[PDB]
Amino acid sequence: AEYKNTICPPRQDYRYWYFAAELTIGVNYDINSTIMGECHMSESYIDRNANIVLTGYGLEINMTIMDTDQRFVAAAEGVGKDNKLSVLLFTTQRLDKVHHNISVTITCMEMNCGTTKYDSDLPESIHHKSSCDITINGSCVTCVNLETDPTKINPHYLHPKDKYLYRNSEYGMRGSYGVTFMDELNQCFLDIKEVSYDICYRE
Amino acid sequence: AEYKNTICPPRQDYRYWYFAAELTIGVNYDINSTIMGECHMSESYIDRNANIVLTGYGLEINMTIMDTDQRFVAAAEGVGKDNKLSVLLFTTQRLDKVHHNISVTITCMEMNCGTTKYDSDLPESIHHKSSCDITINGSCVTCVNLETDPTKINPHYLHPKDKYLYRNSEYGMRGSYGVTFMDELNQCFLDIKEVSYDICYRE
Amino acid sequence: VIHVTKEVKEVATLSCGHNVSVEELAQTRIYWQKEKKMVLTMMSGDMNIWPEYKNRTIFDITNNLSIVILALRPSDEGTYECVVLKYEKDAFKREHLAEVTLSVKA
Repeated sequence: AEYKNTICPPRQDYRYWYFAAELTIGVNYDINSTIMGECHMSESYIDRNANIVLTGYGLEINMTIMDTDQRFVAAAEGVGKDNKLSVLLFTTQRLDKVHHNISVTITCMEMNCGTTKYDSDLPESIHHKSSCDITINGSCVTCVNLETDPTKINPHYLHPKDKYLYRNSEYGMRGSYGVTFMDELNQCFLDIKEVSYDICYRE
Repeated sequence: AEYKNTICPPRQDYRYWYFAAELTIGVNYDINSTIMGECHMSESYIDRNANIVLTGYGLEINMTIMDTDQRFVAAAEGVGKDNKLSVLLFTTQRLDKVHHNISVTITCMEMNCGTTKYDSDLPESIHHKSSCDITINGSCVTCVNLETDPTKINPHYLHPKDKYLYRNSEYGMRGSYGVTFMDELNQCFLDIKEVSYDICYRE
Repeated sequence: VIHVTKEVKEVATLSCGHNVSVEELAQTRIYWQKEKKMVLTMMSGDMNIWPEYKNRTIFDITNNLSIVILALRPSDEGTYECVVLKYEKDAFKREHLAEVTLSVKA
């Protein structure tokens, strides 16, 4: 009979969001601007694993956090400059201060489709206490950058009206993974305040 | 064939309300303002036990009065400063002048969910002739205050138009229970006239 | 005694009405308040009296956790409440509440 925190029960409409991570993917084919209703998302908290699959803009992104007490509640997508796609992910509140292993699979659906072009384990840059299993099916991704528990990024942009939004202020929980396939520098960064984000539709 | 008062029969719309008790719960997550349609209530008078379950604002409150001739007829909820939630409870008329034991169970459903964090018995402060079995599932509650047969409180606020409303005026029927989980004083008080109340929806 | 009436400048005595052994005062907090305006605090042996009542307030633990206000003033009329809290495992539990009213005749 010793007290321990537990995940919140499932609901239909969550109101307390947490800025889980930021994902930036640069592509070698053309995307112009954001389209209201392009992105569609599916979520599943099974075992202690959390899984989100996003479809839009000619890509399918399958992200998984392993052995965590979080659940995916929302995602937003936006298109920036030079064919850069930004994905903001929102989960439930964070309970433990432990870095979780991540798995990310990016598949191309409209241009430059193929078989498994990349499969590797990216170390956590800042603290080296986790890893990201990155798989890329296609020849469409030039750079990938995942920011877990972003601090500098401000997720309030179009803050949803009826929700509450929380973010990590500690540098000790930041995580940054990245891979660039082009001879130049990573250059996968894009300013948040210049991307017209749209909320992915759950289904 | 000796006379004795008995509880009134069930109905669908009770026009005679009695201000049974006032419950103030302080929480460590964010509640902004009152929302119409947020609260939902269920009620049951089984045996001589009266039971009300309320869902809203991320909490589930299960209150039971033991060996009573009262029946719950209505409840209203409101939100004030510093994440304070106020629950007004209205029963049928009070027949006997005897204090009853209460049982309150507060479960968190949206933030700081967990297993049983508190389970104890709270004596009746003023007269020590009853007791409140307090159970708290979560790490969300900071203070609980229960006022049975409130006197100073004025329940007329938005007095419902078609109903009649009655309130205790004797100091011998007052009852005050309370616990505070924070190092500071209880500070679970809040002014009634500064809270915007909404009637819970029966279902 | 819910209601007490004393003349101006006389000695006012208000009894919390609860007796607490000196042993447990460490695990006890006692608050005397007047319409949500704090008057006196005895948090685990650390005392504190607010400016409006610091000069003329005497706290007697033995005498039913009572207080004495000397030189009663016309502005001191009101209702006073005494709350005693015991430090149970991981909580502060209110173990007594007493309400007393003081009126001044002038």
